[PDB]
Amino acid sequence: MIIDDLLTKKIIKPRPLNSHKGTFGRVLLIGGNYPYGGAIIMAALACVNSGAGLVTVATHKDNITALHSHLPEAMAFDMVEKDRLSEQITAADVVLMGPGLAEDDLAQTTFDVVWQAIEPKQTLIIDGSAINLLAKRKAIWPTKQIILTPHQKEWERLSGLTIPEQIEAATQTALAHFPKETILVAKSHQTKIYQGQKIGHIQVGGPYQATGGMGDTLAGMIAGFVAQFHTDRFEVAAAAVFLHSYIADQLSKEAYVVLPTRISAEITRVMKEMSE
Amino acid sequence: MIIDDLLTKKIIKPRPLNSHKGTFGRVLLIGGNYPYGGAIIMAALACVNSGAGLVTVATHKDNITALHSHLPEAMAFDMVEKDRLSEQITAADVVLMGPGLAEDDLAQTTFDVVWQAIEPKQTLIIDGSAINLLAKRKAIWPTKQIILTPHQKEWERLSGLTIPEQIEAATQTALAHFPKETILVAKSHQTKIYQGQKIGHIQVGGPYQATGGMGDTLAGMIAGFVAQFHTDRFEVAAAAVFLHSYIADQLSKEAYVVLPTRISAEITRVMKEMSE
Amino acid sequence: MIIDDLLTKKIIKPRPLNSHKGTFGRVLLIGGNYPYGGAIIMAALACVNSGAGLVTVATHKDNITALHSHLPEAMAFDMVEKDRLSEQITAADVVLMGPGLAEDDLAQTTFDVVWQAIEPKQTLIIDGSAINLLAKRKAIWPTKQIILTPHQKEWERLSGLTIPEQIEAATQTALAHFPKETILVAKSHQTKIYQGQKIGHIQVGGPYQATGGMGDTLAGMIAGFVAQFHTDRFEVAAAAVFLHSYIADQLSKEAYVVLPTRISAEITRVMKEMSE
Amino acid sequence: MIIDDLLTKKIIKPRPLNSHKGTFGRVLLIGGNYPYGGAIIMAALACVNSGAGLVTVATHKDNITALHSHLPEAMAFDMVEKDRLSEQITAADVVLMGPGLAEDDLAQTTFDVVWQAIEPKQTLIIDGSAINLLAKRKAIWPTKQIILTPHQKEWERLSGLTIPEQIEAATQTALAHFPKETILVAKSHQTKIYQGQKIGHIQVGGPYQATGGMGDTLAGMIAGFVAQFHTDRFEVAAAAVFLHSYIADQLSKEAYVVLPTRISAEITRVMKEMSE
Ligand SMILES: [K+]
Ligand SMILES: [K+]
Ligand SMILES: [K+]
Ligand SMILES: [K+]
Repeated sequence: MIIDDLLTKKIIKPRPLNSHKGTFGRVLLIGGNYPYGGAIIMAALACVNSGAGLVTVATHKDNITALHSHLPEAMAFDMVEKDRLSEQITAADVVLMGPGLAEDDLAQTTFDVVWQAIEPKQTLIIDGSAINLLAKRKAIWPTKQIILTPHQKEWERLSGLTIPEQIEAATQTALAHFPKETILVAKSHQTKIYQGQKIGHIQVGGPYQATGGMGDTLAGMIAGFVAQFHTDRFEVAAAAVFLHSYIADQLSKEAYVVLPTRISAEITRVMKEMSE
Repeated sequence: MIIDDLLTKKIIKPRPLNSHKGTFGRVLLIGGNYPYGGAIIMAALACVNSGAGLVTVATHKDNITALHSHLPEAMAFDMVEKDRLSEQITAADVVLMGPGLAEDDLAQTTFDVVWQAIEPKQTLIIDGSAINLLAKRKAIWPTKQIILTPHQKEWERLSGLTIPEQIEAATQTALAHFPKETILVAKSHQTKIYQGQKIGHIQVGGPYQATGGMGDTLAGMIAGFVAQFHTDRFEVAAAAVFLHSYIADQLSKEAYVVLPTRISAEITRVMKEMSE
Repeated sequence: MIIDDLLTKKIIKPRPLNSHKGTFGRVLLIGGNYPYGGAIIMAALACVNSGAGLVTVATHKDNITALHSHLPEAMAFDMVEKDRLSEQITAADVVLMGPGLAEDDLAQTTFDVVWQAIEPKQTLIIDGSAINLLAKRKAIWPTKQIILTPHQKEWERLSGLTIPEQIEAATQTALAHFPKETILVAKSHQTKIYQGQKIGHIQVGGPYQATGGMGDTLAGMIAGFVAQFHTDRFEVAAAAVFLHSYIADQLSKEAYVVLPTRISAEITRVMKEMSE
Repeated sequence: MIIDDLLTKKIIKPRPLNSHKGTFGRVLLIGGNYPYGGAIIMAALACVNSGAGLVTVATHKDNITALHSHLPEAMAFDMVEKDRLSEQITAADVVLMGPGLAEDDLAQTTFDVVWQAIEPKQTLIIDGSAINLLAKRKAIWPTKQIILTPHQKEWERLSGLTIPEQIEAATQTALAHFPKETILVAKSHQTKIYQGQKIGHIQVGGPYQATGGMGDTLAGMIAGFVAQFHTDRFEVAAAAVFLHSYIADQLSKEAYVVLPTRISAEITRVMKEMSE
């Protein structure tokens, strides 16, 4: 099936007048480990602009200033602070780990803190280098509400499929190995969304998106969507994926390359349009 | 009674041609203690944009750079610098303490410095976590010109009323326990302004405001209003509260969520309109 | 005499096609000493936007990041670096010392470095707290091309005149004590420009300018003007002073307060208009 | 021959729909050594905005925050980190070394790391102070795809020609001393592009460009062009040079000075127009 605007218009519902906060969810982002700070800033920017009720960032000490230059709306702390990181996991509804996390000792220590602190009611998004980190180890998943957002090569690491042999049928079968509800966002030329026996295709998107930080922005948007829209999780993530490229398509008419932060700036205006 | 634009148009008076500075007041903001830096940046942004003559921020050493990235208009120093903090209290007309202050040892040391340095002619706004700090201790108030801006839960801590039993009559009676002139801004779904036997209701506002940092922006605006408008303090704070949501209402027509910093950017253009 | 647009249109000449750089001058700014960093950032912003060929800032180590967040166009270094500060003085055509300099030991050490390194062909602008620093000491001036930009109170310190007795005749007579070519910019409600027996009045300006950082922006603009326009120095500084308030007047139609950084952003568009 | 829009329209081709990333190249920038941080930020800004697929910056530790304030899209690390700098050279298609590099011990250590790590398939741009660094030493070039972007004075250092005797014929003959494919961009009043027996002249450009950071922006643009357009390297660099001044010409109609960062902001909109 094809993910289009009508699906996205189905998900992006006008906000209930009464319910204020909580309803719109709390996300914790974990990443931007040296030297990949910008990645967590771009996911943060996307997440806030998508309408997450509260956004909290666990990042490198020396990257907090730059984050706040862009986004004072998001609390940020040193990810090495083990007890605060723990407290913040329990306060979060959605945990996005991976953008700019890297693979050093601090990343593995952190991965393992998060992995032991995740609760069953929480949504866990595993992005970028955290896919490699998930691959090195294994048996019980701390939640069933798992979203994977790997690159062509990172998904290879997790599933054992080379880029030529990452055909729909092969990716689909490698998924039946993770919990049934697991959503996979196969970031690619044409990104596809997998869950169980469902495959979603986006027709929107173009070469103006082939620029550094595009995936981080996508990760942030998916996190913001799942935080506030509690209906079918596959369609919610699918909508996030559609809108990301749909905005890029709009910005392309007047831009040779569409920059990740330029897409983030446009998010609410377009979500507003999508809500009618 | 209902706080509307006509009241706000009554407060926001065209500026006297002669009187330059001083008239528009000096505010000291104290907060943005690690890791809640963004909060003091958002209150600062609101305070300057509301037209405070001079804005000074006592904040965490490592948060000054980020503040100045947004706002070189505001002097900022390390709140641990006891003698400078003291000097700055005596130079201020309005002291806004609390947004991002936190509750650690540095926050309590600071609370107590401010509390002993406040003078009777000064307006004191106690926000966020400083409400909890005020709650732990008590007998003489250093000023009668007190404004409280607590969340549903923080006001519980101060008054002993649960969120179900924070009914108008109960909040009103719990106020008769603080000095007669004390203004309470009950930040809520529908924020209400209390002083003595007066209750102000705003009809403006919506769910697009249910995003992190919204209260900090409100605290900054109230501080900027009270700094420059010296008529009835209840109506001045009420106007600040109205305009905050009124701007959010305007920005909502083209935004699914209205971000705290987006509201700040619009303040003077709208105050200009309000002044006619 | 009155400083108006016709004078400003006389100074702001269309740029010669051939002459590229050098012609437009090199300014060194010295200030933004802790905790007054924003001041040097606002003077820097004004100076670059006014069209200075090259702008260099000697500032506090911990303030360079914030400066570059606003203005990567300007080189910045630690003012404690004595040998680099010296080298940079000799490379500069115009030295603006004072905005946010403060009065501590580092400020006095620096004042005295600059004072001994100034050359006769250089223009020296002494601003803010550097007026107090000039007041404490005295006999030979390192240049005759001196511009003073003090506040009502700072000029008192230098001349011995109280704010009531800073009447035109008294200020004029206190100037005949500094070298003949010295220009005084008496920043006030209505700023006036003094040199010898000349007094310039600006009619433009309003109460929307009574906000923190307004003087720093003026200091930066004067520095940028004198760097590139080598005709009569009194009229050049006068034009800078006029345009500062003229821009504020334009921005006031849609702004209750006009912020110093908002004026800086508009400078070249308006200078372009002034050049015809 | 004259470099105009028709040449630039020939180079800036609409992006292939399929090919996503890699095609658009990876650039490593090395510079922004203390205190010339802004220079690498301005080259970075230009490089990303020109459409480089991935941009990585090797810069001073204390300059990474400021870079990310402007550009979270670009990874940045401490250039003193020898093993990471090495790894990043091998991952890059284009290496731009020099803007703000300075000439101290750290710059020479770095120059020599890069010089030994460059591979034959890589394009190497030597800018600003790195021209002086290239001049001090000499015999085998690590690549034939060399672009030199020196100032009037830096090219003197390399070739032994004074500014009066840097006549077309003299510059042309001094080039026959570097590998045959070497491109020289003679940044000047009227910048000219040299390769072999070819000389390109731009007619666009004006005095509004005579402002600090203009060359850094040019260096960044050339880097972004060569990263994505793999046809004739002389024409590709020529186009980059044309567009830089062409944009400045457009911005000049409403700007007395055209600032380097203002040009960068406009790049994709204009490249989009150039692609038709
Ligand atoms: K809808
Ligand atoms: K009015
Ligand atoms: K003119
Ligand atoms: K074309």
